[PDB]
Amino acid sequence: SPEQAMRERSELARKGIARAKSVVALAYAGGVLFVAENPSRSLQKISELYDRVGFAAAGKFNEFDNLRRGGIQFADTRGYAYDRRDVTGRQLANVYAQTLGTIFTEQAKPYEVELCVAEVAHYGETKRPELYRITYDGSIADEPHFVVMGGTTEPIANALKESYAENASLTDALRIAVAALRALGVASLEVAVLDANRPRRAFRRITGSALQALL
Amino acid sequence: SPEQAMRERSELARKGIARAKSVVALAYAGGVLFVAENPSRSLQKISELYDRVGFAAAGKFNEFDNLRRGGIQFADTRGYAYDRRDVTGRQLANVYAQTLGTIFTEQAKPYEVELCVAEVAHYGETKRPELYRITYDGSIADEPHFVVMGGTTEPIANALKESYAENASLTDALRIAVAALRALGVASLEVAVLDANRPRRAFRRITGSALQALL
Amino acid sequence: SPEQAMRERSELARKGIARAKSVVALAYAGGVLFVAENPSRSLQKISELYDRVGFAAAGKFNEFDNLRRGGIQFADTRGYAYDRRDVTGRQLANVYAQTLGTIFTEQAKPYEVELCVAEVAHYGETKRPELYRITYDGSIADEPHFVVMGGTTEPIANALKESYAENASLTDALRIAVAALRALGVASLEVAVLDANRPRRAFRRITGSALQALL
Amino acid sequence: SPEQAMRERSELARKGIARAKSVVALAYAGGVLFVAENPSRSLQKISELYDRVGFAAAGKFNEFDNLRRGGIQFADTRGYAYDRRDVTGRQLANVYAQTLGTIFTEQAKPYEVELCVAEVAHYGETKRPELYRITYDGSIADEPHFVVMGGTTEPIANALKESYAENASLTDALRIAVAALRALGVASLEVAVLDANRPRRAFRRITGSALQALL
Amino acid sequence: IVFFDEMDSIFTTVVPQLLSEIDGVEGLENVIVIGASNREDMIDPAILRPGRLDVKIKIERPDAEAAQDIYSKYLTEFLPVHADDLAEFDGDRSACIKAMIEKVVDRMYA
Amino acid sequence: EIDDNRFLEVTYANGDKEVMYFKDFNSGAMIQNVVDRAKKNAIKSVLETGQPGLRIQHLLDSIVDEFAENEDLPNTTNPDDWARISGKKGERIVYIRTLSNLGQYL
Repeated sequence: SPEQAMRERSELARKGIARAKSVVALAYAGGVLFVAENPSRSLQKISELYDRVGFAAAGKFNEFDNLRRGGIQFADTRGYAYDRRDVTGRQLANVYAQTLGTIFTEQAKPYEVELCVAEVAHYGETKRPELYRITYDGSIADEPHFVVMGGTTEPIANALKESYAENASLTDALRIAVAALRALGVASLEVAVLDANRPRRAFRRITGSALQALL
Repeated sequence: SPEQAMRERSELARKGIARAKSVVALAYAGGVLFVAENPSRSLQKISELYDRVGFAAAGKFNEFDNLRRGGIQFADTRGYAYDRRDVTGRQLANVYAQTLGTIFTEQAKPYEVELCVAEVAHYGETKRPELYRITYDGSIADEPHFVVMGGTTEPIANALKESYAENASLTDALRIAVAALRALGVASLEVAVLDANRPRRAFRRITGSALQALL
Repeated sequence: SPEQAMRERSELARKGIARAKSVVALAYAGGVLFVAENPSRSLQKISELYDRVGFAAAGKFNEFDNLRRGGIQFADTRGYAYDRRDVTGRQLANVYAQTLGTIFTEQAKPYEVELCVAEVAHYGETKRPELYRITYDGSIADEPHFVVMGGTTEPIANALKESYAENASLTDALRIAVAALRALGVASLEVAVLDANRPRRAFRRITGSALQALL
Repeated sequence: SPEQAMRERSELARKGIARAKSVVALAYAGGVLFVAENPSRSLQKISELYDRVGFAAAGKFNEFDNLRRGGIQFADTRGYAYDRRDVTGRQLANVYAQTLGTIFTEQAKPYEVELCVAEVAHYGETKRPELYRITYDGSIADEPHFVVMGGTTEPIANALKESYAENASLTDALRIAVAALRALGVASLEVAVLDANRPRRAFRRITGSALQALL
Repeated sequence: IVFFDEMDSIFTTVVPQLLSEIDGVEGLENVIVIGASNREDMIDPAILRPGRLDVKIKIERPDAEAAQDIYSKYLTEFLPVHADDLAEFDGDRSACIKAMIEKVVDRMYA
Repeated sequence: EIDDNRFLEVTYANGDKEVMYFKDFNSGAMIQNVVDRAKKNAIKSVLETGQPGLRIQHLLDSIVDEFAENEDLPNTTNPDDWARISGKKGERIVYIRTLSNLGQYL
């Protein structure tokens, strides 16, 4: 019965995402902020995709890193084939929407991954940050304020629901995100931003002593 | 059922690693020390991977020597394509993790292997030795002090836990490693070092009469 | 079930090696001596592999002759690609092990064969003869004195254990080997040597009247 | 049980060889004599393979004619690639053995065939005729005096055992062979010789009135 | 003494009933339950749990010495003996019987 | 929680390996068996030495000697009672583990 096999695939993928750490992404004054609970120093769950497009994920490392690599590949091939300002967060989200659907229906085991693609405006430009969440189903949800991925998402999503404030500075959004994530020091946090003020490459990690000062 | 059989390999593989010899790798003043219990004179379980990256393994040999060869291949192709100082122990560990995961969920039988990738700093440079352990799952763990692979790992791991001392000389670390491994003469030991003081190729075997003097 | 297939494959190959004639190989003063019980005059179970590397086998003729051919192929391609003195008995043994580890787990029927790769030193050089035995599983054993393959190995091995003497001449080692093999005339014996005294090609058959005089 | 299934495969091939006619090949003064019970005038069970190598078969016509053609192919490609005097009956027999073993283990149905490869010495040369019998599984047997293939082989083999005489002339060996085969006129016999006295091509059919005179 | 033989043939099943009956008879310490089984591996360890059947005893084959013992038990001194075989032992019947037993045991154990 | 009283090793669907000690299997019948084994050890001691007494070391050794003989507390494959403990855990129990010529292992 494919009706029942699909059900065990969906449950298996859901259990895998739940059996993982939690990541949050939220909009703040200077762009978008990614805050993930990550103990390792080599393995990362937040990445630059293109000049203004960032990427966070939660699930199985090897698989969402497979998607990370595929997305980088895609974005660069487009940017070179057409131009840099033509690649948008929307295209990227759509490609991961269709690849996760194809994987979910055609491969032996569905990928146990949850994706968030983020985009900010270009330099000297004005536009609201866009957040998209792509699930293992391949569904793409347009989020206005914040995305929470992996683990138990309810308490973090609610804490953010009470604490969120548009146009919060970098330090306030970091406090809100760490607080809601707790519902951890610089040795257990992966923090990066999509700083809308940078001229070209917006993604920028916040680690070590600078991170120490911010939190 | 994904639960019975994707997991079915996990017992199979765990059993294969237990019917093997034990290997230890630990950090000492001059770099990293590999000490394995190996009776044969031809077949080895410790190998140079790249200029500053070494490799130890425990479990079915046709499998971890296959990985040994693949890793050598990878490292040299990168070093030639980019440069020697670009290949890092971290990349190698990551490739082994991806490859052992792909064998775990696709091949007929999982590789009954356990890997340890080691790296030291370059000549005249300062940096702590890095040890990574890659398991048959595709899991990768960052070790600060020592890795124990194959056989019964508990007693050796505990003996090392009591005896370990950072910045121990070569002779002391050899005594500690052989002692904890016992929990054997030069005719039943495979000993090599990642000597951080060498100009380029850091890996160096310690055999015969020199090994005799050291222990 | 991986366990039942492994115990079924293992007991069929073994029911083929013990379902065949017996071969012995032992070290003597001038090199290594192969003595096999072979009635046919055209079908042979002892063969030159490379300048100083010999080969004996016991089992299913078409298969160990397939391995004979593959090994010849390998050794010559290496010798031409690098040099003659670079091909060693150790490499050959290792290749046969990998091949009997791949055939056993991947092909329909395991090869019911038992291999022995032998090597002596080069001309005017000094070094002990090396014997390796490769089993149908893909395990390789380093033998110091003699290898017994096929049929009832244990009674023949027991006799060699009492009669063996290092640095025995060619005639004594032939008497010991035929005696322990009995536990047969020139019309039912295949006898060859790896004569360490030859300048290049060490393998040399002993047949007919010369064999008659030796025994 | 594959082994019990193999017993069925052996029985099916044996049943096919019995469901057929009988062929004999025997050594006589001038070479080797093939005498087969063959009613058709177009379909033949005895054939030239190379200058001094002949071939007889018993079983399923399409298959042993497939082998006939393959052997012709092989022999000519070798003779051209090296030289004519390099192709020997022994090589041919060995190729048929490898091929019938591969067919017997890998194809759906085993070749219900029984082969006899014959060889004589070259012109003005002295050497005993060689007869090899290759069975359906790949087994090969070296025959000193005569081969009997197909049908009920016991009575013919025994009658030949009493009547055989080395260095019998062509007429005597023909009488012995037809007599033991009866245990038939020129309209039901296929008779050919490997005449050792011919300069190059030794195979020669004896049909019609010449056959009439000989018998 | 309640003795059971060939208990390796057997052992949700009859085992709980047997255990309950053994527990019931435990009050009668005079009654001794003795079980025999040639395959200890096949015996369910539930009966081997501490408590009821705590004492396990292993038995062995007849050794040469035991064979000479068992042969003596049937081949007693009262059995008739050949005069020619008596000639080898000057009419000592017991010594002749002992030597004959030793000879037959040695030949059978050769 | 010391590793001297290890009883069973359980690997779950998540892949988490946990050591279940005697604390999760202390049935009253098991306590009775422990006491009886200790009393048997006391019999052996009093018949070996002659002093009419019971040592605390007798019971301490009987504690570890209780599981030298099977008590039926572990079960082959996955037990239904384990599926009950697995329900409390929230992770399905997959592996129960008490605490040649097949290739080459190095």
